[PDB]
Amino acid sequence: GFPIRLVDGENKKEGRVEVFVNGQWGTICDDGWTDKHAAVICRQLGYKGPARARTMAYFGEGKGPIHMDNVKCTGNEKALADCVKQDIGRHNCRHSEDAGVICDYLE
Repeated sequence: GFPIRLVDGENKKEGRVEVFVNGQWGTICDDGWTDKHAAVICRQLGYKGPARARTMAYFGEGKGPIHMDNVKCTGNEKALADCVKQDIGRHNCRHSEDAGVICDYLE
């Protein structure tokens, strides 16, 4: 699987998604990023409750590589690694489109 962390949230249950790939921490593009993706990230982090996506660098932009461009998740996966990659685009993503989550979303 992939190491994952949430950064720049108000608490440890939310923030911009960073993933560790090819020796570096980097971000995930929000193209196609929905609540199903958020469920999977939050599940991998050990949270069990409802999750919600946050798009367009909601918590702030990341820096360094954008590791993944178009992740396809059913929403049921236990880990980001089990989602499937897609060649749906020429990959023009910028850090202004960095994806995020809120885990155990309340109200």
